[PDB]
Amino acid sequence: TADLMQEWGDAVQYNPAIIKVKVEPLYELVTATDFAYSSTVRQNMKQAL
Amino acid sequence: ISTIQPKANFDAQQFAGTWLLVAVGSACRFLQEQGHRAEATTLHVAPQGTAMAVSTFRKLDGICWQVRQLYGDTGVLGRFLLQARDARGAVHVVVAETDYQSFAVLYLERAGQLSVKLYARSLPVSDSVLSGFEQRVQEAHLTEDQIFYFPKYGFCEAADQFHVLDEV
Amino acid sequence: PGSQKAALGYNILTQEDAQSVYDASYYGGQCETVYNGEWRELRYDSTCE
Repeated sequence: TADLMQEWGDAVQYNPAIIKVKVEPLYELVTATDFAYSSTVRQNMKQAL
Repeated sequence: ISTIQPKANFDAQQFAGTWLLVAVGSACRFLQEQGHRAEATTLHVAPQGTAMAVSTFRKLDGICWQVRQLYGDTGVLGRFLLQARDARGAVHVVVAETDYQSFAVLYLERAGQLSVKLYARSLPVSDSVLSGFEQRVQEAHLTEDQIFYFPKYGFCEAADQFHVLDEV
Repeated sequence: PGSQKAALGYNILTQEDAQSVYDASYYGGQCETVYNGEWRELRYDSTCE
């Protein structure tokens, strides 16, 4: 029923799924600001990944 | 804020049935903050001994909702207690005036927070009655600026099985 | 709610819960919370409508 589709779409505001995603690989978080040997860890992550 | 006298010889069996909310006045902010689009509200009043089961039928985004509530008898005729289900507090409801085929003026207070409502049996309402309500609002000490008339049409009855709060 | 069963051990021979393995009630002084997307619960203020 159109009513239940309305109710579903109302409730999606509060608990949505992720339809589209644009992602970066996690090594891009490895940053010298946080970690010694950042480059080395980064490269290791590339290889491991 | 006082326990004004209820309707002289209030009768749930005469007050029973359909009632149409005409207007409310209260400080309750949500009456004004998102106070727009207040849906038409109608009560079915059903005697349940000295208490009454009251079902408010209302729209919410066009979803027709029925709220089942007991106006529990205080033992004073026409004064009722709405029990709190860990709600913010029980509501003392005094049916202060009515003509059972015409109008009712219900006084409701929780935690010392008072509200007054005009209900009618008919879409047309004698301006006499409404003016009287206004008077009792002034006597309520509520400003006229707190009166919120409700839209004349778009009442709903017989909410879906899934659109009932069953609050009791 | 229901986090406790994830704690309990499992007996594959009987498919029955055991005693707790994990401490289901331990927080380590941390205050990680979880957004409950179904939190919506209708309430009607009679005094306000």
